[PDB]
Amino acid sequence: IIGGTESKPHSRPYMAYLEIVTSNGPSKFCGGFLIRRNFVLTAAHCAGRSITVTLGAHNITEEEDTWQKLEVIKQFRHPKYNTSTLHHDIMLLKLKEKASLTLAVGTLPFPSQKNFVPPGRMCRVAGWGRTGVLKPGSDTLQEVKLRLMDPQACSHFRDFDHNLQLCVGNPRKTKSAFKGDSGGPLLCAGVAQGIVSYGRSDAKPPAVFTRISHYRPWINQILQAN
Ligand SMILES: CN(C)C(=O)Cc1c(C(=O)O)n(Cc2cccc3ccccc23)c2ccc(F)cc12
Ligand SMILES: [Zn+2]
Repeated sequence: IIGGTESKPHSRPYMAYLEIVTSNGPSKFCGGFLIRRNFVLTAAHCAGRSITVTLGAHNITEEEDTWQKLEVIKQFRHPKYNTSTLHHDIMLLKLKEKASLTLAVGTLPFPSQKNFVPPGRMCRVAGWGRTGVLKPGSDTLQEVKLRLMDPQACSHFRDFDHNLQLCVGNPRKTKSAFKGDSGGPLLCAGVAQGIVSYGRSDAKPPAVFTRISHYRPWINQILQAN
């Protein structure tokens, strides 16, 4: 998160910290969010050979009683995810057991409504990602308020599509999701409407988020069958 604030500790109890293992490099990291006691939603580009989930964190360097370190038993990457275009950048993680409900750990289920969110409003995104181009990942959960932009603001991303994705962050400001924030939720009036997907290496906003409303049928299908 660039240009944001430290979150009040445990104030976003659905937030998930993901460690992603591959066979031929060290760990990579993403965010995510708990939508059922045994399901985390995140980005498809966060898939790996194996994933660990930590719920209940604020400072990810200091173990505390709120932590729940949970095993993932299966990854459900969107079947039409495209590594070239990055269309359909969405994935569900099924946890081996249901998480415990505590003050610091809780679900964020979707409301029944799945209305298309137009440009114009402010929304908030949280993550443990880098706080600038040359800066390491944050040890503490950070958050920032960002403007939903008209789709023409994201035209330079030649594979961006308005139907599939949100365009997030006023280009006149530095405020943005960035590397290490992948898979984290964008909340608009307390409702998850986006997932951090990608943007520019040089951090100039806007960035591209998966538009959750488009994927609600798929999410429902996976949850009901598993
Ligand atoms: C498992 N991970 C994490 C990786 O493989 C590295 C990775 C990241 C990242 O580091 O988070 N992001 C997000 C990202 C990248 C570049 C610039 C961005 C500017 C804004 C927002 C997000 C940005 C990816 C998007 C597509 C992809 F195929 C891979 C990645
Ligand atoms: Zn604590």
